[PDB]
Amino acid sequence: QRLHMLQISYFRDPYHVWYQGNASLGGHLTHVLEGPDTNTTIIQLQPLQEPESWARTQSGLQSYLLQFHGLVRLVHQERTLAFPLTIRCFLGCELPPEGSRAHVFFEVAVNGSSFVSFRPERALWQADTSGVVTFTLQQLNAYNRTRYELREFLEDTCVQYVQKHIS
Amino acid sequence: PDVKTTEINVIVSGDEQGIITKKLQDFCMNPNNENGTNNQIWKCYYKDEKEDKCKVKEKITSFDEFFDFWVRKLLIDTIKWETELTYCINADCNNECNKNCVCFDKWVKQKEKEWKNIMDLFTNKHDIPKKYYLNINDLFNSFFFQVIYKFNEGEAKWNKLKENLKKKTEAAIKVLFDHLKETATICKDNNT
Ligand SMILES: CCCCCCCCCCCCCCCCCCCC(=O)O[C@H](COC(=O)CCCCCCCCCCCCCC)COP(=O)(O)OCCN
Ligand SMILES: *[C@@H]1O[C@H](CO)[C@@H](O[C@@H]2O[C@H](CO)[C@@H](O[C@H]3O[C@H](CO)[C@@H](O)[C@H](O)[C@@H]3O)[C@H](O)[C@H]2NC(C)=O)[C@H](O)[C@H]1NC(C)=O
Ligand SMILES: *[C@@H]1O[C@H](CO)[C@@H](O[C@@H]2O[C@H](CO)[C@@H](O)[C@H](O)[C@H]2NC(C)=O)[C@H](O)[C@H]1NC(C)=O
Ligand SMILES: *[C@@H]1O[C@H](CO)[C@@H](O)[C@H](O)[C@H]1NC(C)=O
Ligand SMILES: *[C@@H]1O[C@H](CO)[C@@H](O)[C@H](O)[C@H]1NC(C)=O
Repeated sequence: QRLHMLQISYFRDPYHVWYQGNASLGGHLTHVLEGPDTNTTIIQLQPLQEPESWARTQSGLQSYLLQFHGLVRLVHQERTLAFPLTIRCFLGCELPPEGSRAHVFFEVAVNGSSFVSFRPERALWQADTSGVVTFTLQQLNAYNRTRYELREFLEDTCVQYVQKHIS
Repeated sequence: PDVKTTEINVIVSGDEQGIITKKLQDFCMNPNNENGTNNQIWKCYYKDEKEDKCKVKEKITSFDEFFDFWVRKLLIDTIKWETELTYCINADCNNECNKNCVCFDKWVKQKEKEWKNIMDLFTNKHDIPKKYYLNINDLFNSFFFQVIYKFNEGEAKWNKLKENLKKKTEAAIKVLFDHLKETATICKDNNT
């Protein structure tokens, strides 16, 4: 089946953000995320992961939030962004029944309009439609973290989670 | 005493491409100064995280805006200094490497003064917001993209700095200051 994740980031200005998100295992709501940048609460509605494993996952998600905010702050500092703004990240993994490779995605929208998205084949980000876009892509396509580590989260971590918690 | 007030004289390298020693050249010859190409007089006011102000030409920013700039530039300059002093890491004739080292030690001391002046805006150590007193992991996650951008092989230099702070000792900035103070010690001893 599938694990979908949604994150909405409401920026009042470059330095303050309110996060609001959730995750689902095929229709069923499993996780919620909410709070300001400094105190974001992340919860698994059902004890799917044991304490140790959940604490590790939360640590990864909190590191992600700090990095994500950093990237937005960088784009603003370098290219200027118009505030307030909202960013939406929609990502996940889908396992076909008799299908070898899991389908994965990570799509970013800004103020309700498609912006950039991840292409897992070569682990590169592309525009979904320009100084801001060009700069953002340059950054996302520059580092192992935003390319290969991200692909491994989607294709490996996400897929194993679906296989363990649905099956 | 609701609103705490401080003066912070920030030694700005420059948001430019180049050797750290040439922009801070005017600061290396002229250390303590109200003038100098690298002087930046800030006046900050802090009540809540809801209400805070900072001012400098006559720009007025939020404390968060100033602090992001200050931490971001502290981390960029540290890496720029470290790469420059790498060749300065024992016996010579009034060395350029020794002059670079003298300015770095002076610069670390200036940055500590900037940091302590920023800290005066907070009454007690027990209650300084998490937002401004981040740990090693948090600080290195929060400033990943902003610092890394300035450097070719930036991801590696950032990881090197994080491992070195993790080896040292708590707030990442105190650990960073311990690491800088130590770099200056090693540098001065291996140069003189
Ligand atoms: C076990 C399954 C795990 C799931 C846990 C279940 C809980 C679900 C809760 C749902 C809510 C969260 C929604 C956010 C999803 C993001 C997931 C983070 C990805 C992740 O973990 O990857 C880390 C790197 O992230 C990065 O790649 C960092 C780069 C960030 C950039 C992202 C692009 C967006 C920016 C676009 C903004 C543009 C603005 C410009 C105008 C490394 O993972 P690790 O540390 O675990 O790996 C250890 C293995 N060695
Ligand atoms: C995302 O949507 C935002 C919706 O609020 C939008 O912000 C709005 O647009 C501009 C910013 O470019 C603001 O500026 C206008 O108002 C000020 C006074 O507040 C005037 O001085 C200006 O001349 C101008 O007319 C709007 O105020 C602002 N709307 C609100 C409710 O604050 C962002 O621009 C959008 N951002 C992106 C990146 O798409
Ligand atoms: C940065 O990226 C390269 C990949 O482009 C790393 O090399 C390996 O390549 C695979 C992808 O083909 C990565 O997923 C692995 O993590 C890497 N293999 C090993 C054994 O580590 C390269 O090592 C990376 N360099 C740094 C300094 O992070
Ligand atoms: C996930 O969050 C968005 C907004 O934060 C919301 O519209 C959506 O309905 C949520 N999903 C579920 C299953 O409630
Ligand atoms: C963190 O935020 C949530 C709401 O998002 C709030 O209920 C909680 O009390 C906050 N945590 C702290 C430490 O105050």
